[PDB]
Amino acid sequence: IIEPSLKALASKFNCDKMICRKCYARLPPRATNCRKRKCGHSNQLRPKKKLK
Amino acid sequence: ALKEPPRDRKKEKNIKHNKSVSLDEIIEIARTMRFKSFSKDLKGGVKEILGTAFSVGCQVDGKSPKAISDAIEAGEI
Amino acid sequence: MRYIHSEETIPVPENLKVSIKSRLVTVEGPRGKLQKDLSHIAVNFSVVKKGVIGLEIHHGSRKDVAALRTVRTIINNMIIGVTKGFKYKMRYVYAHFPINVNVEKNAETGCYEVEIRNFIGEKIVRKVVMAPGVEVEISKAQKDELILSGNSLEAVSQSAADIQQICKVRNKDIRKFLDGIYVSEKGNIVE
Amino acid sequence: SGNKAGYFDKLKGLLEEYPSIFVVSVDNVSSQQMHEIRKALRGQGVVLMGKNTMVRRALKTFMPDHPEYERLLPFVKGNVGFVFTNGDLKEVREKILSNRIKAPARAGAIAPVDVWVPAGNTGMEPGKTSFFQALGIPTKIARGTIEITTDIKLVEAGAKVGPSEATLLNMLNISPFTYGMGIAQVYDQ
RNA sequence: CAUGGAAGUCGGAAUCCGCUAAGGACUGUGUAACAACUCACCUGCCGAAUGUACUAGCCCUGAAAAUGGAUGGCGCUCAAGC
Ligand SMILES: [Mg+2]
Ligand SMILES: [Mg+2]
Ligand SMILES: [Mg+2]
Ligand SMILES: [Mg+2]
Ligand SMILES: [Mg+2]
Ligand SMILES: [Mg+2]
Ligand SMILES: [Mg+2]
Ligand SMILES: [Mg+2]
Ligand SMILES: [Zn+2]
Repeated sequence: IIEPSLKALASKFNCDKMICRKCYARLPPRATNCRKRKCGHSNQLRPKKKLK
Repeated sequence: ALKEPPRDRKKEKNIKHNKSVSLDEIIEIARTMRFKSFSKDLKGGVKEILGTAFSVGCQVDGKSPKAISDAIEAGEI
Repeated sequence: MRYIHSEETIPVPENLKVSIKSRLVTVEGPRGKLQKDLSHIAVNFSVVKKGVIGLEIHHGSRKDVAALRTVRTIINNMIIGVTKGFKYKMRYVYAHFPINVNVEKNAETGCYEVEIRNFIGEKIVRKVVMAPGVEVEISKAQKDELILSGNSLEAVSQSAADIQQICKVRNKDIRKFLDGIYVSEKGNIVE
Repeated sequence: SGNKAGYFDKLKGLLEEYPSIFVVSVDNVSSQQMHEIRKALRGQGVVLMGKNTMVRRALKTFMPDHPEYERLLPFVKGNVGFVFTNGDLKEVREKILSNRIKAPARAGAIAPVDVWVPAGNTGMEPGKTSFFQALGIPTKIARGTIEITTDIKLVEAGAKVGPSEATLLNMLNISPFTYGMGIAQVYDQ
């Protein structure tokens, strides 16, 4: 098992992210536009699917 | 307490909205016990609050509990 | 649209000295000395008052003015580091296989080296060497901590990121395998 | 901003009718504390506070109704209130000073003075001894009651109280904070 | 109303008033049920702007073919481009 606080710390770096719908890039949780140039800085973002 | 007749058992499983009561000084008389526990500038504020407090009962006949309290035309006591 | 005058100010406490020459900044105080080169930015440095440094840009564009605030905080970071230092903390996160580290001392030079063993039960021994001026310690306050401290924020932070980026899980669901070493707190040595 | 209009006429009407105005400096005091003093002083005097009146008292200075209003302009800085009353200065000097509350710590609150627990018997259930062992306090259970044999320093004056100690301060009924009404200088007294 | 138990927060149906500058018969978290906690709303600090929706200029994404290669060539960036 993993201590509850440690599991929260690790999840911040690889679980709470936004995903672009055009180039599958990882984005910050509060982002509004993709940062990559090959997708044209698109603003079609979706949350990262949770584990359940 | 001012409810339609008795609240007989095994009758509250279905809708129990048959609690209509009359709107008169009987409800106003019961307001004197509280006596405006929190300020309210004596029973004058409490009477308006208590009158509209029974909003489910919809007062008596055509008159509505909100209209009586909203219309400041009745005597203080 | 070009802006005529954009200005910022940096206060200087009465403990250290700073000197700028040919856009090369040298900051020296009680805890040491640092240098930074800013020859790639067109900025005019000046002495506003007895203990205040001013900097400004004339007839700049929107893109050029943006760098003005970036320069100010970088120099402020240098002042903080020489009088208060910096301090980072890291934690170990494992489910089954314990992670073993060995922070051996100076290797005939100022550099520290960190050895990481038994990551998710692998036989690699993986080695990272820290930048000079950075000291790595095993904490005694509580279990599973790495403490990094130094004078410059850029060196301390980049070295800490080196350790985090080296412990990676491949060909697995990373939402389930949360193994690794992560940073958890940032602050100064003093207070 | 319907209530905004109601503030303008209310402020100007009440200031002129009462010749005596008293300024009160209340800061970080629980709302219930003002509730009781409002009810206690309900019969005599009305207390009313709002946002700073940058031009609302300055408007009272323009007309010659009170040449002394413009003398009181610079005294307002922030979170300073006014009291409208008709009573004597001496009777209202300490009237609003009642009900000083005992504010507990908030997990890190700076204690102005060193706080000490005198030796004695807590008298509480001995299942809570784990809280004492967190700070490493030497405690002996006597007759089912936790007893502090030797005084242990909690936190130095001016230092942040530990989160466990701050919670521990609640059941011991000891805290460094006492919140009460603040009296500011009024009318160059 | 509901009830081994539901005190805003299983659920069903209503939405008033006191005190105020402001705090909802409440958006969540949470208790067997209370509590505790968050939000909403208002106040203290600062010093002049801020928010949403549309129009069209240059530039960028959309833009994958077979011998080595063509604004005519070199080269050009407050142009030697529009
Ligand atoms: Mg697989
Ligand atoms: Mg093109
Ligand atoms: Mg060509
Ligand atoms: Mg071409
Ligand atoms: Mg030509
Ligand atoms: Mg030209
Ligand atoms: Mg030509
Ligand atoms: Mg031309
Ligand atoms: Zn993208």
